[PDB]
Amino acid sequence: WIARTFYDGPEKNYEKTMAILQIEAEKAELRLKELEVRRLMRARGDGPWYQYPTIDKALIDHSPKTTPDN
Amino acid sequence: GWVRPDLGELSKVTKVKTDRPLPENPYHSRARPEPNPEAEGDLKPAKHGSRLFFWTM
Ligand SMILES: CCCCCCCCCCCCCCCCC[C@@H](O)O[C@H](CO[C@H](O)CCCCCCCCCCCCCCC)COP(=O)(O)OCC[N+](C)(C)C
Repeated sequence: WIARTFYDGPEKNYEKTMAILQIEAEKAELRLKELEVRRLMRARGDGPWYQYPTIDKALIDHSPKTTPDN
Repeated sequence: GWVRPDLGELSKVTKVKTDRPLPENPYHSRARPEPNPEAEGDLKPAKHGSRLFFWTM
């Protein structure tokens, strides 16, 4: 009676644990991957991250400048 | 038979018939470095959320 009215079967807890373990394992591997990706982008600068501004080339004036040699 | 130019005539911008080829690279510039990959795609929710310590969202 106690088992019937207060508790559930073992399969429920077993499969809930399986799902929880999957979630945590993927989170751990994602954390490692993100750390490595951040390190690579900060070192190489070719990624979307750690992009530091440079001078906009639309500011340059391309006209004759009173002297032939610029 | 020389007629003296009027005011503001010698300051005109005029065109020149020349057979000298146009210099293709007058600045002697190198090759510009390749741009960043400029990734594009469709956004999806973050995998398991923020994944910051114990937070599940
Ligand atoms: C001879 C008898 C021998 C056995 C004695 C049994 C004693 C029972 C009292 C002790 C209870 C222990 C604590 C249990 C708390 C948790 C129970 C909880 O899990 O059950 C919930 C229900 O909680 C109960 O309603 C709590 C009862 C609280 C009262 C206990 C008895 C004493 C109450 C005294 C009140 C006095 C008031 C003043 C009177 C004048 C519903 O559970 P649920 O999450 O759905 O479960 C899912 C699985 N299902 C679907 C199979 C169930």
